[PDB]
Amino acid sequence: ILSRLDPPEAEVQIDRLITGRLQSLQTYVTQQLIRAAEIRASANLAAT
Amino acid sequence: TRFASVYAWNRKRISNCVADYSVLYNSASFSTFKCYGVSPTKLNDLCFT
Repeated sequence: ILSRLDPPEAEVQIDRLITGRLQSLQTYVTQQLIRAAEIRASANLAAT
Repeated sequence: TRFASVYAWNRKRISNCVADYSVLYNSASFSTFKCYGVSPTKLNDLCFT
């Protein structure tokens, strides 16, 4: 895409791609946080 | 000298050669240079099938 198109349309193409990838990253981060919390609870029970 | 008509337009197939697109701003000035999927200004660096 970089080697092919002009700036004015390459802009909108890369904005679309960036938006999608950022959405995916945010979802993954949220899932990891929830799993970490559950693991913390299990660890406290084991320590007790 | 002779082109084709509306209904019986000719099909031409070209390969195994080099298409010097650099000599393009040298003819009867193209009123239409509408190019989709492609940015035509000095980007003749791709190999088509």
